[PDB]
Amino acid sequence: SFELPALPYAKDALAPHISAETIEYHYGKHHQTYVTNLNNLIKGTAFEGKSLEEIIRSSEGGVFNNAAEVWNHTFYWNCLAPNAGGEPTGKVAEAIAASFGSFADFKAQFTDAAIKNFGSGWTWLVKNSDGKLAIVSTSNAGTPLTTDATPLLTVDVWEHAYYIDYRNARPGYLEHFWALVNWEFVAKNLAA
Amino acid sequence: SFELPALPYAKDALAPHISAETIEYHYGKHHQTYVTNLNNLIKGTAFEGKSLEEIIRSSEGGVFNNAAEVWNHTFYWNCLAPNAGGEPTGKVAEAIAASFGSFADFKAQFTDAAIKNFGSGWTWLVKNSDGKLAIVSTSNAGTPLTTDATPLLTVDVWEHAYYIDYRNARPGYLEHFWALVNWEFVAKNLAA
Ligand SMILES: [Fe+2]
Ligand SMILES: [Fe+2]
Ligand SMILES: [O]
Ligand SMILES: [O]
Repeated sequence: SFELPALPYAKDALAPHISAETIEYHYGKHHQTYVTNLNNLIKGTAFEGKSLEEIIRSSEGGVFNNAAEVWNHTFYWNCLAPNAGGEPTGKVAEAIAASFGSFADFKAQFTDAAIKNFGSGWTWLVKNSDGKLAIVSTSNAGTPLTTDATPLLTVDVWEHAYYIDYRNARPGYLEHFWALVNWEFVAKNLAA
Repeated sequence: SFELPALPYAKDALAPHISAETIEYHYGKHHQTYVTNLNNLIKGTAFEGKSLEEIIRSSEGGVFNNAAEVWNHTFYWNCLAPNAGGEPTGKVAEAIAASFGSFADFKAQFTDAAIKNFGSGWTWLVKNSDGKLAIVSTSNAGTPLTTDATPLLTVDVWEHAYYIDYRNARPGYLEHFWALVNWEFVAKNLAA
């Protein structure tokens, strides 16, 4: 069965940008529950033995929602880090400048997309199959994995991701997200 | 321009079932923001002169999302009250018993639907135009007003409705919702 991968840092490592309490609920309750529900829903089914990505690309309904959310959250935790944030360098910086005009342009576009992604969902930096970077949003458990675009960076805009720390101020959460971005992970994703 | 209608009670009236803090944010920030955003989108447009309902039934995208949420929240506050809850009497009791067998069955079914509603949204008791009652769930700003059916009761299951008080425990929030239901309002809705 699928297991909840260990958080890449201590539960308080993202403070004050994302609190230890947010981590305890978001990781320990929400993410854990998606793992448990996924395992239960796939027992005895043709989805047993399949990778998480394989399930995401071949499922609908509850199986999809849980599988995609498991993957999305693991991806999200890796997108964040202590002692990180700031501006990317190298190939990531160059690709962002080429695709959006500048890092500042990208940051504003990503922020705007995330803030205006209505309801629950995720906002993504992806590499489209044309080789160009783009910002796309998804609803609920939706993920670029069901397309031919490669996810590079994401922000969870489900209210549970930020409500403890920012209440209604999703834009405040976005401001603090930038202080946490793990560009090393983004660079790995782009290089792949 | 649209005004945020006054809350039917002070912000502590629903406590401890829904906290004063929740109401301060939910009414004073979320509901207010929907009003502000709606006004900004419709100013100087052909949506001026239209009632809230007329906008909801003739719009899409941002105009729709904001107009529907303004209406949904006003309806929600009217569905809740101090010194209420328990079970309906008279016409409402009769109608629910006729359509669901018993109030207890209705209560279980409504609760189940509300807990299963994935992501942000609303769960409703409606009266169809042939008089049948039904439980329906909607996503995000979705509302029975865009259908033929008449809303009788709703619960908001956006995480902002409960996260301060219940965190991830949406079922706890639902339990406490029942302690607040304003059956007088439900009766008005049914009698219209
Ligand atoms: Fe999440
Ligand atoms: Fe709400
Ligand atoms: O999420
Ligand atoms: O909401």
